[PDB]
This record gives sequence, C-alpha cells and structure tokens, in this order.
Amino acid sequence: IQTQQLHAAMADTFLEHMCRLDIDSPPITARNTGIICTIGPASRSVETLKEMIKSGMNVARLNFSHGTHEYHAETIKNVRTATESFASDPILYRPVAVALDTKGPEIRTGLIKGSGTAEVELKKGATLKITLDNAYMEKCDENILWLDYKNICKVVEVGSKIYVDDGLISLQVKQKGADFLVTEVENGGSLGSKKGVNLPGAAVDLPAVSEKDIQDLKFGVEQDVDMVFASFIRKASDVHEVRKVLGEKGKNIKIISKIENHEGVRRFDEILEASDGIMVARGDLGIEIPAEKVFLAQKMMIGRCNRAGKPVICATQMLESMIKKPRPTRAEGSDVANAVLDGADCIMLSGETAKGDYPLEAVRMQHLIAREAEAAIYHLQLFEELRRLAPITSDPTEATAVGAVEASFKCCSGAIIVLTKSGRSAHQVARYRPRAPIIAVTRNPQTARQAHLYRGIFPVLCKDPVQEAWAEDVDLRVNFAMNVGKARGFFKKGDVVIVLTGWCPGFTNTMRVVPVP
Amino acid sequence: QTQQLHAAMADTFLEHMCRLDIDSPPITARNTGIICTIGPASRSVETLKEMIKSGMNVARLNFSHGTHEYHAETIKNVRTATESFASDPILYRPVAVALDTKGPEIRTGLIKGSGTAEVELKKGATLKITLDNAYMEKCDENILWLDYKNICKVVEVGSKIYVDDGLISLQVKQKGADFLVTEVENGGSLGSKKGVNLPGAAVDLPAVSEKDIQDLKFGVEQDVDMVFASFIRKASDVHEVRKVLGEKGKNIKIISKIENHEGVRRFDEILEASDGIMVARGDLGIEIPAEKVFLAQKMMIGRCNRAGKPVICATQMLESMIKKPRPTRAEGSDVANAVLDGADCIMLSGETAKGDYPLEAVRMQHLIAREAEAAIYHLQLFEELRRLAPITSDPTEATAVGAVEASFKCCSGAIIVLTKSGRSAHQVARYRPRAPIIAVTRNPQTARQAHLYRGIFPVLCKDPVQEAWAEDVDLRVNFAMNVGKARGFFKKGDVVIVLTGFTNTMRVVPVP
Amino acid sequence: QTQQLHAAMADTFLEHMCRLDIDSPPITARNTGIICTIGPASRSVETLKEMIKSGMNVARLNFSHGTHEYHAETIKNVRTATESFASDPILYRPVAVALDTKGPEIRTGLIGTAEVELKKGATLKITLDNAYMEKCDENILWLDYKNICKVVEVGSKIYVDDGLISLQVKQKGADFLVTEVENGGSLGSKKGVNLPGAAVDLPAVSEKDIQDLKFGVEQDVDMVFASFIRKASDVHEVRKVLGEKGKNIKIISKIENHEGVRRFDEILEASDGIMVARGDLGIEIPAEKVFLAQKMMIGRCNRAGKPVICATQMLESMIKKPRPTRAEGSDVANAVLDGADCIMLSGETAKGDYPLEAVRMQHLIAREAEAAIYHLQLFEELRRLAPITSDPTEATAVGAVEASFKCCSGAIIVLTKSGRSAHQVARYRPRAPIIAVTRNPQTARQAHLYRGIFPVLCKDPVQEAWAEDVDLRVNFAMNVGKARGFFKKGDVVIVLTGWCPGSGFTNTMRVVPVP
Amino acid sequence: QTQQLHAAMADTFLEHMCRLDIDSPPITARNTGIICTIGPASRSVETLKEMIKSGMNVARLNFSHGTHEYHAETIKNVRTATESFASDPILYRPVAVALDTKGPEIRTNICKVVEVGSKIYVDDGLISLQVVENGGSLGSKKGVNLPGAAVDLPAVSEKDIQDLKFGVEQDVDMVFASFIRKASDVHEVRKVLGEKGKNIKIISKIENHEGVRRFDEILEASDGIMVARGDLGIEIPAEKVFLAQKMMIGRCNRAGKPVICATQMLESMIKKPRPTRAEGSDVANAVLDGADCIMLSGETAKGDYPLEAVRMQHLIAREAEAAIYHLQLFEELRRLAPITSDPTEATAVGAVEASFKCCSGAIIVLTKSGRSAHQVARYRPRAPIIAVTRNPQTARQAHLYRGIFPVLCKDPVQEAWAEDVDLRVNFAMNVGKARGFFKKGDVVIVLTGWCPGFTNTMRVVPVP
Ligand SMILES: O=C([O-])C(=O)[O-]
Ligand SMILES: O=C([O-])C(=O)[O-]
Ligand SMILES: O=C([O-])C(=O)[O-]
Ligand SMILES: [Mg+2]
Ligand SMILES: [Mg+2]
Repeated sequence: IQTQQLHAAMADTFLEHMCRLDIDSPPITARNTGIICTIGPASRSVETLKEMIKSGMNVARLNFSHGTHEYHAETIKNVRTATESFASDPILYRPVAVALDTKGPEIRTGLIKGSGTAEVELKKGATLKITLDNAYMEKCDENILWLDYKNICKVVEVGSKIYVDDGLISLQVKQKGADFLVTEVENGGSLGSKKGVNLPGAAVDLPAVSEKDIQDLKFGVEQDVDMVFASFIRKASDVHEVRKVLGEKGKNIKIISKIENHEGVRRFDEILEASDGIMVARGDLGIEIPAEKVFLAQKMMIGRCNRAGKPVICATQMLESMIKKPRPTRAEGSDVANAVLDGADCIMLSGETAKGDYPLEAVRMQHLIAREAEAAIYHLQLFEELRRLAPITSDPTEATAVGAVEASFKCCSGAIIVLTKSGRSAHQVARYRPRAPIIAVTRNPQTARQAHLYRGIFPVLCKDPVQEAWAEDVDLRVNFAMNVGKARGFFKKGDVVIVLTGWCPGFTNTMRVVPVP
Repeated sequence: QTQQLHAAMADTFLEHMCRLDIDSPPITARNTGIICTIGPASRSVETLKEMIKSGMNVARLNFSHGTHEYHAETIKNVRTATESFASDPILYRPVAVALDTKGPEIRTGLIKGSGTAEVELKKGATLKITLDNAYMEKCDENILWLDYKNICKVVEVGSKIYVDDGLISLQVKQKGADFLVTEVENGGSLGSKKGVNLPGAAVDLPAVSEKDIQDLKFGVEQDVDMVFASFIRKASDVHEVRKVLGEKGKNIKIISKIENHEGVRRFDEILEASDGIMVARGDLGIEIPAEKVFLAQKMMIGRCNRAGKPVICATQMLESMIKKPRPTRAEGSDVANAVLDGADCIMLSGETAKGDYPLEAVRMQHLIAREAEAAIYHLQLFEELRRLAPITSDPTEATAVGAVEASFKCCSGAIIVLTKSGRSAHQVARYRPRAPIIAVTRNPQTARQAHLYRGIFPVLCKDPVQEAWAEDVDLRVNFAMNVGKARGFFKKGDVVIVLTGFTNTMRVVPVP
Repeated sequence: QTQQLHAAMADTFLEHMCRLDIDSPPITARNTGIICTIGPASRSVETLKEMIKSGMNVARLNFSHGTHEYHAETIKNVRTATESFASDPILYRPVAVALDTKGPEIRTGLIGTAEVELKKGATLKITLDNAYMEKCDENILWLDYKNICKVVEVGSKIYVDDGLISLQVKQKGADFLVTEVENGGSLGSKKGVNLPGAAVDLPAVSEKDIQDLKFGVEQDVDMVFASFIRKASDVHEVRKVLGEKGKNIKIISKIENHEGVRRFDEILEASDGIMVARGDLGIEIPAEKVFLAQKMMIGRCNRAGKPVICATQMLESMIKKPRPTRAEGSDVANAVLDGADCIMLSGETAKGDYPLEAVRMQHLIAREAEAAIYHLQLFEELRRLAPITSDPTEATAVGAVEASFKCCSGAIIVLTKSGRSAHQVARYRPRAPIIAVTRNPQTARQAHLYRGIFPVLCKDPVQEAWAEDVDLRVNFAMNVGKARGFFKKGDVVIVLTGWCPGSGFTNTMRVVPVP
Repeated sequence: QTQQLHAAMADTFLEHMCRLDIDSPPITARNTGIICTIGPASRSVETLKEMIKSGMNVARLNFSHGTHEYHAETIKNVRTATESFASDPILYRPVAVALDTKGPEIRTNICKVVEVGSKIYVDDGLISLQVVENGGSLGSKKGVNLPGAAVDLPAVSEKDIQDLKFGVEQDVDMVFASFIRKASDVHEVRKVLGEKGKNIKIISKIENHEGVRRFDEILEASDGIMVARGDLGIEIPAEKVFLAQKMMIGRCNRAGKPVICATQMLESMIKKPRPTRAEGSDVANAVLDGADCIMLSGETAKGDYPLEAVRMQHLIAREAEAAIYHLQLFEELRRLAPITSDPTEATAVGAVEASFKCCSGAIIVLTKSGRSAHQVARYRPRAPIIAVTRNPQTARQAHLYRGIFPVLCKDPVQEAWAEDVDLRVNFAMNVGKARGFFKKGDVVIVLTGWCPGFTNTMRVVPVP
C-alpha cells in the first residue's frame, strides 16, 4: 500500500479522491499544521511544558483575560526554560513561540461565594438579578450576578438575550433599571466565577483596545513575545490601534486578528489586509452568530486567508471533551481533520491544555489527526487553484517559491529547504501548500518562533558563527538542514530535496534539486 | 443573495469557500434526513409528536437493550404520534421505523451489589477478567465477568482491552484459559453491561446470533421499514440478515453498519450486497485509531455517493447536547462536514434516547444540515457525478439526469416525482440536486423508506386511483403543488420540474 | 466504436486529441449547414438539383453583381430544383435563400477582358475624373469612391484585387492620389478596393442596397447577409428597410473590417447572426490576425446562442482542381471545431469548374470534424456559462441535451412553430442531430443557420385532437430518421413537445424507443 | 494588453476564444521553428541570407530530385550564407540541415498488387485513374500513389543507403525518412547511419495508413515525427487528414518528441504574394495543435515569393503562439507526465511554472547536448527558451523543439565554473536584448548546473 494517500492524490476527481482514502495508508512523519496551546494551571510547570513540546506544541498562548503580569512573566520564564532545555542539540531543538492573547472588550461575571473554583446551581425558569453594584463582585449566587460592564442597562432591552460562560447559560431580560436587570433563567446549570458574557443583539460600546490592553501589550513588547492574538477586533482601525501600541520596539511582532462577532466577519477583508494573520475564535463567534452558521465563517475566513497567503488559526472546543476524558469524541476528531482540510495553518487548544486533566493527550491527538488530514489533502486541485488565483507579479522570490513547490510535487521531494533571514521566503513557499515539509534555516530566533504560524514550515535555528566565505556560510545552513531532516526522519541519504537560497549576499532567488547527503 | 448562490457560481472551490456568506439565508426545505434513537427521554407519544415537528424522519430502536415488549410499545407510540398528523395529507410527514440489531457484541457482567452499583478502576491496578458465571452478577475492582466465552483464544499478552466506549483501557499481562489478569491503563467509573472491544483480535462471534434472529423476525412482524445490521464484516454477513428477513421481509432495507477494520477492508462487497451503509463511528473509533475515522467516513460516503446507495454518518455528532442545550463548535462543524461529505442521513444516539435536550438536538441537526446543503459546491459535484456515472441506455436514467440538469438551469422550487417503489425518486437523488424532491406515492412503505435518500421529501397520497391515467397523474401532481406551497418550498409563479410516466416524461411547469 | 466515442471519453483535451482515429467512421448525419454561392457554374435547375443531393442547404445570392432579373431567375431555379423532391416529405430537404448585400463597396474602372501589368515600384495615379472611368491603364486608375482623398492619408495602403495588388499613398492631390506599386500583378476591370486604416464614408445601406433589400422581401428570401456592418446602427438600418413585411427575415451581419471586430458585441446583440467574412477581413486587418477574429467571433456567437458562418476561400483551390489542398481541408475541419454553425463556399460553387465536388468535400470534412468535437468540455462550459433563467423552454432544452449525452440518443426530435425551441437545443451543441418538425416553411428553411438542426416540413393537415397531431408529427420525425439512417428501431431518442394544446411553450421531454 | 494575456486568464476555453484580441500585439520571439525546402528559387547565397533573415531555421534537401553534386553544393551555399552572420555571436542564428529521403517512391511489380477497379493517382493526387477519372496536365516523372495496395518496395533502397551515407559525410543534423510504415523500418535507417551518424536525428515521415496505424512503434523508435500531409492526403481520404494530424501532434506532445506539420501550408504562395484565408488558418491551427515546426516545400523551393512565404509563417506562428490556452495546456501536460524523481525534470517544470508566475522574458538554459533545453520545451512555456551551448550540432538540432532559440557560444571555457556560467548567461542576455525579447529590468529564468553533471539550478534574475 502506498503512503501519504498517494493513490488518492492521483485521482482525477474530488469524488474519486474521497473513494480512495485509505486508513491503512500511513502518513509521513512530518506534521505541517502548527499546534497552539493555551498555558494554565494544568500546563504551567517546566515539567509539563517539556513533554508538551515533545508532544508537538509549537506556540504557547497566554490568555490575558486572567492572571496578573507577574503570573504571565513566570509562565514565559517557564516556557523559555523548558524550550531552552533542548538547546544543547541544535539539530533536535524545536523553537517555541510565545503569544499574547488580549482580554479585549470582554464582559465577565464576579466571584461566586468568594472562590474562583466555587459554583452554584441554577434552575430553569428561575429569576436572577444582574447588578452593577460593586458590593456583590464576590457575592454572586443563584439570585444575584455582578457584571463588570457598567453600560449594560443602556445597550440591552427588555426581552434581550444574555448568555453566560460559553453560551451554556441563557437569560432573557424581563425587567430593566438604572443599575440592575431582572432576568429569567432558561437554561440552568452550574454558574462559576468570572465567566464570559455575550450580548448578541446588542452593540457593545467597549473600547477595542482598552487601557488594560495597552498596558498588557506594552508588557508583551518588554517580554519579547512573538505574536499578539488581539481579541474582539471588528474593523481595520482596531488592528491599527494594536500596531501603534506595539510601536517601533515591536514592529516585528505579528498581529493575529481574532474574529469573534458578526461585524468582524462583515469587515473581514479590510481586517485581513491590515493584519498579519487571522484567528477563527469560534467560542465567542458561536454565541454572537447562530451556531449553525459558524462553519460558514470558518471556511470563508480560511479560504480568504489562503488566497491572501496569510496564516489563519482555527480555535476553541476542537477537543473539548478531552478536558475531562482521555479520548476525544468522533465529532472532535472530525473537526480537527476538517480544519486541516479547510486549509488552516494552525489548530488551537484552550482548556484541553490550560485546565484539563489530559493536556498531553490533547496535544498528541491533535498531532495525529493533523498528520492524517494533511495526507488526505487533494493537492492536485489545491495547488492549481492556488496558482490560478495568484496575482501575476515580477517579484523574483515569489516565482522561486512557486517554482520550488511545483518541483517538489514533480519529484515527490522529501523537504523544501529554505534559507531565510526574516521568514518571508519560507512564508511564500507555504502559501502554495507543498506536501513536503519546509525546513526553514535561520539565525534570527524571532523568525524561527514566528515561522510556526504558517502551515508546513519547520523552523531550525542555526547557532553556528557566520563564515567569511558566503558560499561556505550557505553550505553550512543547507548541511544543517540536511542533518535535521535525517535526524527527524523527514528524508534519508539518496532522497531528493529542494533547496532555496540566494545567489549573491537580498532575496531568495536560487532553486536547487539536490540529493540528500 | 440566498442559498449561497453567489458561492455556487464560483469557478473554483477556493473561491466557493471565500464566498460563503453567513448572511445568505438557506431555503426552507432541508434535504438531509435525521435519524433519531428512541429511548426513555423521547419514548412518550407527546414527546414523539414534538420529535416529528422538530424534524425527525426515522425512528431508531437499539435492540442491544430492552425487551420485545419494550420496543413494541415504542413502535406503537411512534405510529400514534406519526398518525396524529394523518388527518391532513398535505402536512403529514411519513416516519420510518428502523431496527438496530445487537450483533456480535461483548458486554461485561453486573457489578456486585445494586443494579446501579458502579466501581472505580484506578490507573496502575490489576483486574482479572473471568468467564466463571459465578461473578456474572458479582463484578468489582478485582474481578470482572464477560459474555465472550472465546476471549482466551484470540487475545494474547500485550493486547489492549477496551470497556465503556474505550473510556476504560486494559492491558493483559498474563493470560490463561480461565483467568486474564490485566493492567488498568486509563480507568474510571466502571458500570454494568458495558460494551467491550478487542481491536487487535479476530472475534469469531456469529454475525447473526440466536438473539439476532428472533429480533429480526420480530421486526418483520412489527412491519419495520429498515434494519441496521451491526458489525457487518463481509458480504456473507449481509446475506445472512437477508436470509433471516426472508420472503416476508424482502422489502425491508438492510443498512450495513461498518464498525471494524474488516468491514472497512471489505467495504466494496458489503456495499454491493446491502441497501445502504452506516458509518458507525462509535465502535469504529475504538476498533481503528481515532485519528483515522474521518478517512473511513469520507471514503464510505464517497463510495456510497458513487454507487447511489444511502449512507448514514452516526454517533456523537452532537454528544455534548446530552447534558447541555447547545453543542460545541466541533459538533456543529461535525454535522456540517458530514452533510458536505455527501451523507444521505445524520443520526442522534443518546442526544435523543437519554439526553436532557432531545428536541434541541433534532432542531440543531435540522438547522446545520439545511445550512450545509446550501454551501455544497453543486457545480463540481454534478460534473463529477455525471462524468463518473456508468454509461447506460436506460431511458429512466436519462430522464432523471435531465430533470436535475433542468432544475439547475432554472433554479426550480422542487422536482416532483411520481413513483410507486421509489426507484424514480432515488434515481434523481443520486445526482444530488439543490432543489427538493417531492416524491408522491401511494405506497406507505415507499414513503417511509424514501427518507434514506438525500433531498427526497416523501408525501403520501391516499386518493383512490382514477380510471383515466392522465386524470390520476394530474391529481398526484396537484397534490405535490399544494404540499410545496403549504410547506413554503415554492410559490405561485415559481417553476418546478415534474417527473411522470417506466418514468420517461419530464416537464417544466409554473406553479399554479 | 464509431463517431470518435473513445476520444470523446477522454478526461483531458490532450488525450482526446491522442485518441482521434481515422478508422473510426462518423455517423450519417452532418450537423454543419452548407451555404453555396450560386453563379454561372451552378444556376441551372439540373446542377442545382445535384447541389441539394450533395449537401447544399442555403443558396447565397451575391448582389455585388447581377441585376434583379438575373437573381430572380436564380431563385426560380433554386425553388424548381428544391421542389423537385417535394413529392416525399420524408426525404424532402428544405433549401434556404440568402441575399448577400452589395454594401459600401469600392470598385475600380474599366481597362473587353483587357488586363494591365502593374510593376513593383512604379507610379500609379488614382483619379476621380469620370472621364477616365472607361480609360483605366497602367498609369491612371479611376475609382467610384468620390471621397477617398478625404479619408486616406500619406503612407496609407490601398489594395485593388482581393488584396492581390498593393499600393502605398505617396502624395495627396487636390482630387487625386499619387501611389507607388508595392505588389504588382494583373489588373482587371471593376475590381474591389480596400482601405484598411481609413474611416470609409460610404452609407451603410445605400440606395441600391435599399432596393436590393426590398427585392429580398418581395422574393420571400429567408435571410440577408449584410455586408460591411460596422456598428449596431447599421443593423437597425437594415432592419428598418426590411420593415414589417420582412420582420421574420434573419439579418446576418458580415464582419469584414476592423471597426466591425472592435464593435462586435453591439453588432451581435442587434443581429440575428454573424458571418466571418474572411475575404475583405483578411485585407482590412493583417492576414495573420484573421484566425484570432474568426475564433473570437465564433466563440462569442456560441456563447450568445446565435448562428455564425465561416466563409471565403475555404476550398479556394477547388475552383480549378478536383481536390482541395491540405490547408483547405484543415481549415474546414477547424471551422467546425471552432464552433461554426455553417460553412460557406463562394466561388468554388458560383464559377469554379468543380462545384459539386466542393459541396461533397465540405459535407465530408464537416461530418468528420463533428465527431472529433470534445463534447465533454464544450457542454460543461456552455452549461457553466449559461445565464440562469426561469424560462421553461430553456430548462427543457438543456435537459434534453443532457439526456441525449447520458443515453447516446440517436436524435433529439423537437416540434416547433417558429424554430425557437429547436434553436434553444442547438445552442448547447448536442452530438445527436436535432430533427425539427414544423408546418412553417420559413422556419424550416431558416433552421439551416443553426448547427445540428435537421428541418423537416410536415404537409399533413392539422388534426382535430391535439394529441393525434403531436403523435403525427413525432412519427413523421421517426420515419425521417429511419429513412436517413439516423437511427433504427430500438434506438433511443428524445422528444420535445408541449403539454396542452395552446400552452405556448415547449415543456415536455420524453425518452422513447424508436418505432 | 499584449501576448493575449487577457485571454490567457480565462477560466474556460470558450471564454479564452471570446477574449482573442486582434489588437493585442504578440511578443517579438517566435517559438515555432520554420523548415524550408531549398530549390531553384532559394539556392543562391544571396537569397539564402535573406531567407535566414526572414526566419528560416532548418534547410530541407529533398533527395527525390537532383544528384549528390547538386545537394552537396546546396549545403555549401547554406553554410556560406549561415556563416556570413558568424562575425557577431549575438546576432548569429544557427541553421540546421535536413535530408529528406526519396524512399519507396513510384514515379511515371505494379501489375501484381492492383486489381480491376483499383485507383491510381498521379502528380499531387491531381490525376485520377481506374484500372481516366480526373484528367489534367501530366508532367514527367511525377509521383504516383496506390492507396488500397500494399506496395512491396524496400523501406530503405540502395539509393537511400547511398543517400544516407552521403548525409553522414556532409554532417547533416537530421534525416526526414519518407514513407515510414513500421518500427523495423526506422531501425533500418539507424543501421545505415551506423556509429558515424549516431547523433543524427531521424524524423520519421508518416505518409500512409500503416504509418498511422503503427504510429506508436514509430514514435518510440524515432527521434521525431513529420505529418507529411501530401502523400497522406492521397493514401487516406482528404477529409481524414486533420484527424491524423491532431492525433500525431498530440501523441508527440505527450511523448515529448518533436513533430513537424508539413506540405501545402501556404501552397497558393507559390504564385501569389499573399496566402489564402484557409492557408493562414492552417498554419495558425497547426501551431495551436502543438506542432514544434511548420514546413514549406514548394513555397520556398520553386515558388515566386519564397521570402514572403517565410515571413508569413513567422507572422502567423507568432500570432498563434499567443493564442495558445497555456492555462489548460500546462496543467494537462503536468497531470499526464509520468511521475519521476529526476532532478532535471523537476528543475525544468519548476522553471516553466516560475516563468508563468512572473511572465518571464525568457528561459535561459545552459546545456551541452540540448537535453535540459528539450525538457523545458516539453512543458511548453510561453517565454522563449534561449539555449546557450558550445556544441554547434546541438545548436542546429535545437530548432526541432518549440520555443528553443539556440545561441552558439564561442568564448573559451573559464577556469572557475561560476565565471563560465556568468559568461554564458550574460551572452544570453545580450542576445535577448539585441533581438527585442526583453530589456534591462525585465525578469528571466536561468537554468544551470550546481557543480562543475545534471542541470539542477534555477535562478530568477533581473536583466542587467
Ligand atoms: O477568544 C477565543 O479564543 C474564543 O472566543 O474562542
Ligand atoms: O464579402 C465577403 O463575403 C468576404 O469579404 O468574405
Ligand atoms: O513527402 C512529403 O513531405 C509529403 O508527402 O508531404
Ligand atoms: Mg483573551
Ligand atoms: Mg456582397
């Protein structure tokens, strides 16, 4: 039996491509889809972080909706300690990126009985009074809930719907007031502490980048984070507000815009052009818009991101049951596989790794599903379509990238080795979605960390000193990439690989089809 | 724009995705059938009436549990709620009845103590699986009885044993002809009569057991519309089910359930022998690695679409809705991608049998499937189905593919097909048109069995046969006109396709 | 297998080419209409009879020459030869009459069959003095375009005999032109003249054209080939001249210059059809660009569902020889493969020595080319590019063609009054021949403009029961296909009819076995 | 826009036709080679010089007429005219020499192969006979065709053996083998050429039904194919020739072997200064079919306007090359290409893909034998392939492939391979600039090796 679903790859129709998908055809060793994991109490120790990197974590996500600046600074220190514990072997060292997820214009409840882990049961048809009196921030119960959004009574109306936690608890405003709302519980359950609140039909007037967000962003600039997941972005000027706060010191920090509402979907095109990447944050999105329409927004945003060549992240509840169970549901396995088939550069875990009981199992399961799904990609149709929709340009590097991907398909290349300084040449290869893994050799540690945003880029950080002869320096990094693929099992001596370098000390314009040793 | 028609005109699948519009409302008609498992939560006539209104098309009865007395009351309640809408044939919705056989299953004994007595299995503990029937009703943390008497002949040291949907995992360390000491790998609250899986073993249990025979015969007496045959491994298994149904139940459809590696490997011969396929991801996710299930699902749905047989994607599609009133983002995506794969039917098993939100589950499947039907890249699917269609001289196939083509060119409100056995309407559903298929029939069984096919909206006509054949056809056609008008599928001045008669007449007619 | 069905099953156009089999015989039916120019070599009733037997469907009358009496006799002979087969409606082939306009032509003077040798590099003076009209020589030349000096410039090119003689304008006199011969040759009398880069100021419809068009309305012509159409307003002038009496006369606009190509879209919308008139076009634009205009116009006509004619010099060597050249054989096949509804002969039939051999050769090539069409790709593209509409006939038509591919129908039988339902089927280009049954003799004749339509004229009286009248005409189409070899009983065909007497639209499709 | 780039972006072939623009000017480079038959009208050194200036790439010598001294002289005039431009290596265009064999010809055991009622055709099918049907003017020593008969004449006669060895001694670049009917016939030609002429390309001419029926054996055994429509149009029905032409051109494109469309492409230009509309369509459609080369045989040997015929083919081929639906053609050639791990094929297809992405002005290929240039032309790029070589034979033989513009580098080999590469690459830059293919600032694709022997390096560089 052939491997990597190569029999399905030869199908002349997408229907026959489906008919040839073989569970007995093993995939390749390399996994092209990046894995972003949210760090929390269940994954903050250096010990867990080490195994998580070994399990397939590429980006550590820090959710600034919780915790103080000292809490996150320790998380960053632990991430770097666990990551650098493998730095002794540059061939096996896997770079790990650090991502700052902003709180954003969030609405959160108060503390229930005074404990963040405490909870209180709610019943259907019961009455719960929402208050803005700060005398009940930590005195929330089954009858009084405190909110942090002071202007709620001016944006919701009688008969409006209010959702708590992840849309699980629903409330309808029956009575209004100056600083209180009397709502009826429809969908009862356990109400916890500091849970998220959504007002779908309302136009929340909270700042896209609040003062806390500005302070949190400056903290990220000082901690040398690699990217920013900016929450509740609904327009391009919001993306710009984040970039100005990052200022000159953080020019190279990637801004990933999170689409979590209808306006963000409506204004997606202007948002995508202004951002470095997009996150389909299905948690809030699944509450702001009807649940049955979320898959339309996901496939649309991933499609437009592939067309523009910018990274897109599918996130939230991909393996939600693994928070309490060691194995996912069949729906969860399909969701991860379908996200990769959609064309998502990265898949995310947020809860399965931050607080769940099986954080390692969740990361390995994502690694396994993404690997199987990448082989099931209909590369024949995907590559030609990406070719037909690519604007014609006289940029020599873009021609080198598409020429490398085409050559990698013709000879079934073991890898595409790209020597890059900023990552751009490597990104231009990933935009055409080659089957072969992209080994991006760089001396810049930031671009090595940021390379995980693009599908298929395996960044390797060269710590060897710069040779005086440029041809020797190039040959060093290529040989460095050769040893990485050999040691990681991507290729072996005698296999064929594509090598992307420059010809003279500017941009990658040289393409070589070389044997491995 | 509506029906995602701006995306439907894209010349590339990538642009078809880019044009998916959450503000583009779908049509009223919902093409994908919804099969619901009946249990304590949805067994009552009053709840069953709401189930039909919520969008339920097929009632599924899991014979792995319950007596014949229990299921006969379920079937009695299903027909009572269904026939309570029979006073209006325009609005009457036919509901099929499906029997899910137990099959070659492996289940644990009753834990010691109460019937609800559960035990706890801790990771790093030992457990001795036994056949001694003395512990059949005396299971605990140390001993555990199984109903598979040949387990010691197919398993060896180092193999894995799964209990309770693979949530509990065991590793056998020392094997004997009577005892099997094992090491708990995961662990959890272990209950009674829980299913057991042996992935690396070749279980030699009968495909159609003694209990399966009496259940199948019982299904024939209860006039069931279809049978779901569990753990079908080879085409010879399908023939055994057909043999039991015999002459009395020759018209009952056999939907083979693929649940193991052997069934996937022999899917071609199983599909040829069966009337349909159920991708039963529950056991399949335990018999083969979980990360490979989506390959088997997309393979089986594709091959069934290629063969024109109905395929069902099942199990845990909206699992979190058992306890919660809203699904997860992965579950909403799982339903949509199942419909985008090409699945004729989607199923609920626990979300409707024992869950706290059975009507919400059905309602959610209705919303996602209708939304996913409009997002189907009909342009590429039709071309590929035509190209890959086996060449025939059958006049009925040329008429069927002509009606679907004509339904695209004019974006018809529906395709009205007059049929007795349903084969005419099935030949239209094979090419997967966007417009709904209003299949008018007088055969009650045909109207119930029609739910297995995508897009077929069956309507039962109880009018007597007129002497003049042209008089009778015009009545059935007008009965379909009033149905599509009442259900909001089309309106006066809209254009629909009519298929009459072998079926050889195709008409484009404005709605009166 | 036959009709290149192995090449038709190819999944790529390259493999479709690789499977083209010279040993795969085509079907009996020929879908491309053949238009033949009548002249001294083909005007007799006897010769016209053999032309119909050889495959002639439309008779073209070139009104650049001949008087109204000469042409009236031609039509009488055409109708005499055509009606000589009227005794058997099963084998009767309708024949159309087409009037080719004189148009804004420029013609030289008179030099008694006298010929003058023009030498390269010599000086040739073009004058407008009507005193040199009958005295044309190697030194002085007279034209009938009295406004030539105001539209041509110094350095412009002038062509004098179907592009054979080339001239370059060196000086611009008060009422004359001083040119330099570039491509010399034998200069005759009253030869056509082309001014490529100039904006000719001649009326689109001249006084002679008005009378010749009125003559066409009175002689009951089926179509008009309107010469040198350059804009939509020209087509309207032709439509207004035809008036109410000739409202149903199809106007085929002839594209013969750059402006006609540049403004093609406005011309096509206003016309009933298009002719790629490559004679003048090959002189007004560079010859190497003509195939670009030909394939563009044929493509846009296929997209709009309007008839297109490829014309001029398709078998030019057959004027003097009994066999065509390899370039001529390829040209006809490529015109059919491009998507042309009709192919034309103009000279190979009017004055050549082998008029019948030219008609049979077009019939043979068109039949072979029709089988080599990549119907798989063509139908898919025509399907994807077809505007979505709620017209019941359009849905029925595309459904019939789809069904004919699914079952390899032997034919598509269409019952039509005006021809529209048959035209709507032909626009999707089915492989099977379309048998259009009609009682209207004009729609039977005009149907030859559309590819694949085999018109048959039913002379039986209208039955009182509509179902009997439908069954009569359908059975008539069955006997026609049987006698002509389109199918044998047991074959499958598609039948397009109405549903009620007086529905007003073709809405019923039946896949029936052949009687 | 230019080069029919608006029509190139169409998503369907029908829309590609609808967008063909007579006002969209083509590029300067002409990719289709032009083969001209030399005769009394084109043998002078003066005329041959103008013939090269008009666009002639291959000189064809028809050994059906003339003695060895006539043909030996003709080669001398061709080489004299060709080398008259050798003083400037940037403007020198190599010219190939082709030997067209007489073959098993019949000209005015016949009684043992025909029967009563059989057809006999004389001249170019102009006179018909039944054992007179189509009368006419009969000349001396005219060709005769027996369509339904199985002629038992030797595939390679004694005259052919002596004529083929004569080609080996005159250093011809290729042989046009007439009336090839089987693979064993092609092998007979290779044996006569022997070891001394192993590198002489054999182009098999398909002129009868058996040749079409046995086409697959002939393509595998030959270096190239000629659709010789003259004899083919008499042996098989005239209306069926376009089927054989499109079949043979397709199978050659699939196999990556050169194919020549020949005979009567501009036949009326023997006596007239302008072609017919059918002739213009024939040349353009042959290029659209995928023909590597187009031929003239009579329009250049004896006609009154040999130069005008060469320029007209040059103009039509350039116009037709822009009208090719490259989008579908490249995708189909890619999907139908056997999967291989050969770095040169991966390098070649990557260069063609990159040339489409940046609309490159040229694809510069540094090659010794021509293989790397041939592998690029098989994927049919829109951009011209400038093949830089030091081998003079491969420069002449490169004209058989569509799009290859050969340039002969006479500069000495530099010691550092990087300097030799930079020398030859800049040589290609000066050639394309001097010919108007590109200008400074344009982008081109450069194909070289990586070490001082497979071509594996591709560079996307601006024109200096
Ligand atoms: O913020 C998020 O990640 C979300 O809403 O899922
Ligand atoms: O006048 C014409 O018909 C032409 O130019 O072909
Ligand atoms: O001999 C030839 O070249 C021909 O017949 O075309
Ligand atoms: Mg956050
Ligand atoms: Mg005229």
